[PDB]
Amino acid sequence: PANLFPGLNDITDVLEEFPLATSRYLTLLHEIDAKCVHSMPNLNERIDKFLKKQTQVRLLNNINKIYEELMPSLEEKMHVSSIMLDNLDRLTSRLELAYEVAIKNTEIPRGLRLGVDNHPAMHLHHELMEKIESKSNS
Amino acid sequence: PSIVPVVPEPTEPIENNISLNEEVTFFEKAKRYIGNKHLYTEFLKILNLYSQDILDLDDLVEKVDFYLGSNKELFTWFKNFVGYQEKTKCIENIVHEKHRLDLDLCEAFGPSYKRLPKSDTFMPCSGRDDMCWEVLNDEWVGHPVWASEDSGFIAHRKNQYEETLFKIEEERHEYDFYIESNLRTIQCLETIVNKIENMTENEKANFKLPPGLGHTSMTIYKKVIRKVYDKERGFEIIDALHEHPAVTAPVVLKRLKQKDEEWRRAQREWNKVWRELEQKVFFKSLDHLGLTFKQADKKLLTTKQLISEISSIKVDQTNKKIHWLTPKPKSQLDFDFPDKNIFYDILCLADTFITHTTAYSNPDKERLKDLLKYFISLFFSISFEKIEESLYSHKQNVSMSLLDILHIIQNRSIFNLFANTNIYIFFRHWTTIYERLLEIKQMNERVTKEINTRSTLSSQLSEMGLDFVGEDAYKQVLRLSRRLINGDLEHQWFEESLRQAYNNKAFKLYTIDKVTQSLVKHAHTLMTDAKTAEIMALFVKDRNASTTSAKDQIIYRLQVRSHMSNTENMFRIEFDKRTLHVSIQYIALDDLTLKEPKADEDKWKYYVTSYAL
Amino acid sequence: VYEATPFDPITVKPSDKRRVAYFYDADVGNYAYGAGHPMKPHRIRMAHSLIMNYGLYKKMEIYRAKPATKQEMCQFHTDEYIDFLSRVTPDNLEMFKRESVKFNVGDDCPVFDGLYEYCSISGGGSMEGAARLNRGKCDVAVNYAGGLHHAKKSEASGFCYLNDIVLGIIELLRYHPRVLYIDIDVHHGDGVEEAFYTTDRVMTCSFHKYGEFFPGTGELRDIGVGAGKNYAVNVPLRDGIDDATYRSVFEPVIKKIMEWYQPSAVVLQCGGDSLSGDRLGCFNLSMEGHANCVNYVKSFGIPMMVVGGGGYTMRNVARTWCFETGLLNNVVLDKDLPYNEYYEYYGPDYKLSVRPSNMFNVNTPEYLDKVMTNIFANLENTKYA
Amino acid sequence: VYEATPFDPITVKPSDKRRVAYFYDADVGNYAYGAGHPMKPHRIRMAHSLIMNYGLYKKMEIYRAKPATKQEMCQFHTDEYIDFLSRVTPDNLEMFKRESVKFNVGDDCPVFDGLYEYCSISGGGSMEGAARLNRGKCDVAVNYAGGLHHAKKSEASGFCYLNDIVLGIIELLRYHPRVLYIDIDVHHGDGVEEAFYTTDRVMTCSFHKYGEFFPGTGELRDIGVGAGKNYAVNVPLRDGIDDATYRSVFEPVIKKIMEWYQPSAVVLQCGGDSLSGDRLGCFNLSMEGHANCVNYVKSFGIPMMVVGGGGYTMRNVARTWCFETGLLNNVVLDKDLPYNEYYEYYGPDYKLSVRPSNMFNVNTPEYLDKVMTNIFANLENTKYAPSVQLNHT
Ligand SMILES: [K+]
Ligand SMILES: [K+]
Ligand SMILES: [K+]
Ligand SMILES: [K+]
Ligand SMILES: [Zn+2]
Ligand SMILES: [Zn+2]
Repeated sequence: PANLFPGLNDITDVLEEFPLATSRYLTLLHEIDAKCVHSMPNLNERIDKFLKKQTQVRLLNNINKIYEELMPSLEEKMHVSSIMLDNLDRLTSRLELAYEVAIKNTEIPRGLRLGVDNHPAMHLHHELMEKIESKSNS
Repeated sequence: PSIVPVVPEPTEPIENNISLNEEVTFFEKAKRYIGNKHLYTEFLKILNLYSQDILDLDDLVEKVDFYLGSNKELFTWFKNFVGYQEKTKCIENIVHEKHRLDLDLCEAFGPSYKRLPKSDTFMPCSGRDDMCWEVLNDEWVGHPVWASEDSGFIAHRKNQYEETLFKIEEERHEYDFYIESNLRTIQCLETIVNKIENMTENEKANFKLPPGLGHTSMTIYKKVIRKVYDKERGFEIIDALHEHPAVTAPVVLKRLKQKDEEWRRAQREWNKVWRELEQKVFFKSLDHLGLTFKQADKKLLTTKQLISEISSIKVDQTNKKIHWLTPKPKSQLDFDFPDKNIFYDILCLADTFITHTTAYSNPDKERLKDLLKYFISLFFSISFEKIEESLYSHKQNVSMSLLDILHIIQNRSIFNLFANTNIYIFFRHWTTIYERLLEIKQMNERVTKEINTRSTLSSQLSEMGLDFVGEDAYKQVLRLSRRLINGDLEHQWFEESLRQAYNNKAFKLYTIDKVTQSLVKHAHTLMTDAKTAEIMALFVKDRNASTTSAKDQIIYRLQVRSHMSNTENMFRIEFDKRTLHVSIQYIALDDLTLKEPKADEDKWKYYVTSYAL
Repeated sequence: VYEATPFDPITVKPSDKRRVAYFYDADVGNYAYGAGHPMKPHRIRMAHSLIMNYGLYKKMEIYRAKPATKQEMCQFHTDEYIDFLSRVTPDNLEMFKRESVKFNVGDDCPVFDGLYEYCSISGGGSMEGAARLNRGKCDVAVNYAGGLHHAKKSEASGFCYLNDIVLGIIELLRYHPRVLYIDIDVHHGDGVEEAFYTTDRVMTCSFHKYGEFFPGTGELRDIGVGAGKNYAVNVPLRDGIDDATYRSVFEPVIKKIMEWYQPSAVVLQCGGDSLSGDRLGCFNLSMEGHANCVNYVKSFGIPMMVVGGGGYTMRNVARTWCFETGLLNNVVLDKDLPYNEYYEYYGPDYKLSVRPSNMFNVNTPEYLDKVMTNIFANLENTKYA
Repeated sequence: VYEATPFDPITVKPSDKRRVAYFYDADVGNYAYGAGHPMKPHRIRMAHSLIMNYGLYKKMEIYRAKPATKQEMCQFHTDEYIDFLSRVTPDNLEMFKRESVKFNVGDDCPVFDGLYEYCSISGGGSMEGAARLNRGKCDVAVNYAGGLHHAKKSEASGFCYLNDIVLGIIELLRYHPRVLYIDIDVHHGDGVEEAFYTTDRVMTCSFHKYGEFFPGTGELRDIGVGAGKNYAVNVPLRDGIDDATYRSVFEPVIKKIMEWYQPSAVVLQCGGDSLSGDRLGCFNLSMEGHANCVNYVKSFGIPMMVVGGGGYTMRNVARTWCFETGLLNNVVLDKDLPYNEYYEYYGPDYKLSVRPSNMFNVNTPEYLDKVMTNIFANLENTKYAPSVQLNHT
């Protein structure tokens, strides 16, 4: 029979689709960030201050205020990450089947992948092991 | 079919090429009806006359009225075959327009603003307090009155490749719209299906969703579903899930989830073409001048156009003459030749063409080179030894009766060549090349200053050896033009090299090759139209003399007209040697040959001479 | 009084910095005017994507205005028109074919699914920006969904149904005693000039191409009526104009009006149909030549509103808007594009540049000279604030 | 691009303080390569003694780290190699005569009792230091039982049997984009460079002696292959180099790497065969000259992981390691050693000093100028693209 090279064709399609999926989610994450850029800085500041200190009561109050102000946006992030992960796992299973069928077919010859026999080098090895086994017989 | 791979087939021919055989009968009936062979012969005459796109459709049906109007069913058959619909209109009233300005004209202040008529058409606005009622105002309104432009110009028009880019933009925006809408409808349908899955088997059977479903702009989903199924069998489904959302919208959703996948892969497969199609088209759409001019003066440097130019000057001269204002015209076209070195420069290219050309035998190639050299030297009155030495020193630094080359007015400063078309054509070809080269040379000094002042893009010219050194830029243009004429350089490299190195101010040379191909073929046809040979002979006989009378000027005109028919025209090319002023007059046959009268007694002489023969 | 001058590159002034409010609405990009219609709101979305991958949100405050209510839309427009806009729909168009010709809605300005949403989004963005500029909370309000300067009091022209710019200006007028409108769209700003024609509390200046060109208004002697006399300024240009020419026309007049009219705030319309390669315009400006106008008005130091507008080739106006948004935060963006999702729209090189063509220029020094000198001549009564 | 200067007094800067986590395991000193071998783990123990008796333990936290597991070793080594290491003893060597021939075992790297346990201790300390550095606990993490930088992914080379630095950097890379490795042994750090040669996330920088030496690699023109080109810096030097010379070569190379590569986790090998008096090396470095490197790499302010290495005169490694550890705690020690259980080994005057000799310096201002110019040239293709927002490394 012939060889229509289906592995490499599906691999080309996959590798073209991979970077389009990701960037929508990356922009979604960038959009989520833009709310947390006047909350995370001063939160980190007040936390390290309280960690390395009559007023500490007001400080802890401020820290809880900022904490539960910033809580909602931290579930957005992991929701988006979960859908991103499921999409990329679909793409990865696609890719791996295409790859394994390319290798299982001969769209990559098995003398070009796993190299040559006896490879002008490797005479050193045969000499060494031959001597070991010889004086093992001696 | 396992062993052999698959091949694309040539093509399937269109449908409207192989369906003809039912109508081949009617024409035998028509032949029988017309009876005679000659009437039928002129019938086929006009049929073929149409099939070669010579006359219209209504006029064709009128000519077939002259033939087969005698038969009503036959003529109606023919009428509907060619689709000649009845122009059943004699009672037609050209009706007025509904709009333009039925209502509005009153006290108008300034160019484009007029007062609104004072009437209680007052529509009350809500949000306005006193401030918004005093700053915003509604007495005056602006209406365009496109008042003559008091000017005149041409309108910009899009290059050919800009439009390809616009169409590509619109195609990909439409793909994106369809795929995004399909996704959003997938979302809404998924929410509904999830509401429907977890229920009891009797709150399903009675579930109904109203039109809209929760989409504030609902129509999209319907649209989407239409495009997925069709616009025939799509309303049926759009309604079948408006009355059974429990069983017929896990099927409409399983299919949107196929069409999303497929339509995105299709977008990818055609973005391959969209991508390969953009490197080529983008960069050649930023040069508007070098791409407009190319076609413009590829199709305007033809015989008809320049004749029409000079004859237009002639006709408006004479109709201004019909007006009493101006007395009368002297001549039509004016040329000045300040720099003469350019002449040899043109030869720098001229026979440089022929040394490469194959469409001529080398002997007659020597002959037309002789044409060019002797002709320039005799007409423009620069020594043949000068062109000799220019030729020799040229290939040094870049290292003979003309009749058989082809085969009282004292103090003669002016010399007139009374020529037919081909001579005029070849001459103004020469003149065009000369003036464009002189224009590209005048500023060559500051061009050298351009290329030097540019101190450190396109690296190709670097390795190519196509950059511009601080050398003589004008002579480098000469050299590169030679290069492309002989083929030392394909086109686009010449193009972008000249463009960036010199400026975008040198587009008028992007076609130099072609225009030289216009003077190595017209001069060759000069020596093969024997009548023009007689013309050039009479010219050189009249020119090699130093003194002659105006009567022999009339004689010259007479038997130079001898060789050209009554239909053909003549142009007189006067050349004055002091300033190399070359003027051209458009002469009709019987009227006077040369300069109009200054006083009246010189043409008392004209009268007696011209009527004396 | 016109002096030719080259175009020296863009230099960000660090002696002035400001806090930028940049409004947006993630739904504006789902309303499509039609199938082949030139105007796209997709435009705005594209610009957002670029701003999100250049990290410009770390320097300004993204908001989402509240969609304006009918009783604000009814400050400028009339009630019948707002009702008709809320009711009309591609579903029930025939029942309206009476008023559909009174309000110009249907011939060139089509009806699409949810045009009232878009109108409200634009008007709300602009009104919120102007409100926060009145309340000291920022110095620059940026709204790329506004800029519909062609809408009339009772009519919809040029894809512009709601004239949110007049709303924003009426808002700015509550706090500041004088405002200056500056239109650099290739078309005349007919709506705003018509709205504010016979007042002096707003001065209008447009840089438009005149002749046989939509919308046919904007002639050199149109200078307003009665009280607003000399308080309108039109600059009719001609085809092919380029960065150096446009700059030598733009900077002197802006400087003259800022020196003589003494404004308290400025509004800037940044239409992208005056770039090179447009679909409906015939100027030849480049990205830097466009951004220079924004820069030169920013360097004056007053409250400024920056509204979007025309521009009907998507990638060009996206790049240009992102570049001006960078240079508003006193930055100059790298000239490579980051991989966003609208990436393939930017072939074949994928850079942040809008290149001009060698198109012929038609504005000769005599034309610009007499234009500018007679403008300066009529501007000698605009002196007291 | 090199002007020679005098060697300035080493001095701790007060604007930054660290949280040193010191890793030690009282078992390690108990292993011995054989009769005459130059490698003696006992010296690590000796250094511990001084740390205890100088009062230096009172500003850091001393931990035993759990030994590394077989499958943590096979992250870099092969299964056959590690299985050999685990099964071979000085008693059954006769039944591994092939593998010993095949894995480079027998004279320069013999098999002793406790080979696998010693390797476990080294690798465990390195990986636990890296992990504790990832969790934001400590700033510096010291592990003197690790730094066996000559070991091959499938071969024992040069007194080393397991490359614990590779495992450490693999654990450091889970959370960091770019890791720098500095190697100031007298031999070339060839195992780590061979391991991270075709990548750009680990930049290796060796300062070694190139000649008729060991291992034989690391020229000025060996700078990386593939996407790792220009991400391998070698500084070959000649005999006799001393403190002033070495400092003037070492500081600008490291400072330019920090400005360009912008790494934000440094691993530092502090081998001690590069001291005057060592029995295999041939430099002429003092103790202050060898410790100013540590002080300079610390004056930057990014997570450091300090490890051991060479040093074949036990006294001098012990003293310089104790002094370096005192310097990481912002403490310049005193020169008189306190009484400890090794109050021998420190003849003849019992002080905290390493003394240089008068042997001649074969490195002159033109060889070094040429080397450093070639390096500064190679070292400008290794920056980050302009649109890539960082975390202020
Ligand atoms: K405008
Ligand atoms: K005004
Ligand atoms: K080293
Ligand atoms: K590397
Ligand atoms: Zn416009
Ligand atoms: Zn060593």
